[PDB]
Amino acid sequence: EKDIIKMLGLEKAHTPQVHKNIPSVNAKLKVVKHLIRIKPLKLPQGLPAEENMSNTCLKSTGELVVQWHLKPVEQ
Amino acid sequence: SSFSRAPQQWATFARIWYLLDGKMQPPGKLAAMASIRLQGLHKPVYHALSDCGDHVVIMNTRHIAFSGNKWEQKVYSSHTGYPGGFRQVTAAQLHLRDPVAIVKLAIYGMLPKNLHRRTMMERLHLFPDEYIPEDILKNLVEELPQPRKIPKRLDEYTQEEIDAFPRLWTPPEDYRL
Amino acid sequence: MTGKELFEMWKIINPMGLLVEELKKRNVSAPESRLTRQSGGTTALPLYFVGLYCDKKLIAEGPGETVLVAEEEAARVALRKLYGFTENRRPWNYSKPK
Amino acid sequence: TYSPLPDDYNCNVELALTSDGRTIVCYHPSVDIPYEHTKPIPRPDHDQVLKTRLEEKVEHLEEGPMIEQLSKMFFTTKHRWYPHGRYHRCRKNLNPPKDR
Amino acid sequence: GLDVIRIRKPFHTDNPSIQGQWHPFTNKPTTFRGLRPREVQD
Amino acid sequence: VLADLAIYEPKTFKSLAALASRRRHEGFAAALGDGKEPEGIFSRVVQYH
Amino acid sequence: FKNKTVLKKRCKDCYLVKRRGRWYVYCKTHPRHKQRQM
Amino acid sequence: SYLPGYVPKTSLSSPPWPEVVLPDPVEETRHHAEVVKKVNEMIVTGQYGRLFAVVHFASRQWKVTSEDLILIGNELDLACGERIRLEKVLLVGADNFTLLGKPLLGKDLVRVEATVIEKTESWPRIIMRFRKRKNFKKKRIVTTPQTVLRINSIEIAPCLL
RNA sequence: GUAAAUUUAACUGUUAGUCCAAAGAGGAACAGCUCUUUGGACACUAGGAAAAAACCUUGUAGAGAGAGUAAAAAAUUUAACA
Ligand SMILES: [Zn+2]
Repeated sequence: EKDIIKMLGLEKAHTPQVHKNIPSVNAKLKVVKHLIRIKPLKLPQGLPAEENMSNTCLKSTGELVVQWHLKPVEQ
Repeated sequence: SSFSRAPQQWATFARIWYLLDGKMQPPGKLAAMASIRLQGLHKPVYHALSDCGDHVVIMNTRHIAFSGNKWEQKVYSSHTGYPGGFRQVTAAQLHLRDPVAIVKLAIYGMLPKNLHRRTMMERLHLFPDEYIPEDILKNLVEELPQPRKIPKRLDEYTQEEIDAFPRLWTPPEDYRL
Repeated sequence: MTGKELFEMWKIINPMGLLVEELKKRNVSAPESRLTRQSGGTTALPLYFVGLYCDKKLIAEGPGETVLVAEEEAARVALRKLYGFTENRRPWNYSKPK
Repeated sequence: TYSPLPDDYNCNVELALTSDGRTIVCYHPSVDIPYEHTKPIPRPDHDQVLKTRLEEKVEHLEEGPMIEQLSKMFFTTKHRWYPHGRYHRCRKNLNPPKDR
Repeated sequence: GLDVIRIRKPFHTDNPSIQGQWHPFTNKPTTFRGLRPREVQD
Repeated sequence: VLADLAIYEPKTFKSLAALASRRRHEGFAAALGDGKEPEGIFSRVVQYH
Repeated sequence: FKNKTVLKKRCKDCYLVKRRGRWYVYCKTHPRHKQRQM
Repeated sequence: SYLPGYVPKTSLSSPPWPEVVLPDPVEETRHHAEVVKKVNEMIVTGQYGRLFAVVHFASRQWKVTSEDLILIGNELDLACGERIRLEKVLLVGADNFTLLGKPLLGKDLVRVEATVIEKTESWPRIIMRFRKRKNFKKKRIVTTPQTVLRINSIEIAPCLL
């Protein structure tokens, strides 16, 4: 179980990591499924582009926004 | 408060005399509220290194109420140090011999186990009855509310409340009762 | 004179007597001293809060170990408020003049 | 007539919100003690020929009774009233730093 | 130029209180005629 | 900050206590309802994007 | 009085009674049927 | 005259806490505007004295007022004497009025400015580790950089409405 | 998915181990008992089980008078009777 954690890049705790939903990767997850929290990655704005790399932010809900404005909603 | 430096310091670190009525009250709940006042835990300026404790006056310590069978089951044990000097008395036996021992022991067991515990016991005053010396009575400030609300006896209910409460059953007329 | 009180730099004698004169200039009736808070009066560590009342209106409240000391300090509190040298006053403006 | 806390002892707290809801306004004017809740200060406290000259009343008391009298008037224990040795009296900082 | 020694507090203010430093009577309501608990007047 | 406010700013701390008490009462009212009633005035949350 | 963990009546005259915190078996006809809960 | 959900008054019939009725939101909404306008009217006329502001700086919340000192345990890369503005203010309070940010106040409502007056290293701190019977003993001395800021002024603007 | 592995060169040092979980032996379906196997911890830090090498939480190292969390507080009152 320790080796699989290193292979998945989960050394530091409470550090989100993005992996592909494929059977080979899922095979490793099913071994350490009791040591990790699995959430889907949602894209309300879609895949980040080249111009949106510097404005990404992964919220706690699992959604990755491409426009992190740090500004209260006017609505 | 635009006070001078010395009067401002004196007022903040002043001692306030509080009053407690122990009639029909559990000793522990009396001790819990007396513990914080004696240690000064009720003040935002509280600190262990600062002697910020206050004076607690508890009256009617003879008429305390023990929940359950604590009058018969609870045992206060002490040892005189000599062989065969192990004495064990119940709460009822101790209460008759000393009306203020039960409250004093409950409060003493709640203070921190340090050298300051004996200092805080000097600022605690116990009186078995409602009689209080004038000097202690003339410097009281606030009467802390009783923790436990005394239930009313059946004879203390007025006719308005008795008639307000509905009867749930109709007894037969031929029942001797 | 930042962390210094008004009377800490201006040493005076009998602040109560000077308070009466400043109220006469403003057509204010003589203040009445009454006890608002009291604790440990019979003990060696008392606390008195003497409150100055003009026309049954509180103008200052001061603490003290004894009644005379508390009354004397309460007079200083009233003088600070009248002169505007309270601790609540806005700090000195050191910004560049406009 | 709703009030989260009784406006009787400390101040009259009036909660409010801004139009955008990005700032909470708290208007808390100080309350004054009513004139009817105070007590007046106790201002009040023969054929004599010889003037009453001040007479010293410092009665000699042993170390025991002196500490017992002090422990009762200040409601403390006898332990703090005993002196300490030179070693502890020399470790004490006679010029401590002062703040405010 | 001050000595490089331990500093007791990371802050220093000459007027720490603006609404009045806390005193035990700050949060205690006043009673009619300021009577003490279980005290009878006249 | 709250410890400093409770000592040097008693009036400000009472305002925070009133706000916390008001918010505490709003949650109890919302817990009694089934969501039909609108949320409390102080229960609104400013969203950041 | 014989201490028994389980109290059993030994005749029709034995009757159970709750006294002083423990059940007792009394039998006036047969005084040897008296038992005390252990 | 008893409803199907009626319970006679007993000890546990009703909750021990007294019932609390919240104000009508429609009626209370305009009541808030009256309080805000009064407090906003206290700012244009300058009916306030010293102001204490709670600012978030160096991952720390400081209860600062005017003309006071604060020690910061890191270097700001700023020459001494430079005047800067502390952007994050969470609370501004006065003798009679208090404003709360959610969680921060707008830059158009409060302005706090400080000055770099002294940049110095900390006093030597002893970092020593020891384990018995293992010949494990090593001593390290560190001097973390420090910075002292003095709050010059705390001013607000009438932008509540 | 990851970044190690093998070979080459040069030698030192450790191997009188413990306890916990699990499978199975010897003893008495005893032992802080003995003897193998798998795994963990311990001889590496800290928090929690009262004090605590072996249980649980948790590791990569500094300063802070900031913050969010992990494990983490024993329950129970029992006999009538045709
Ligand atoms: Zn029988």
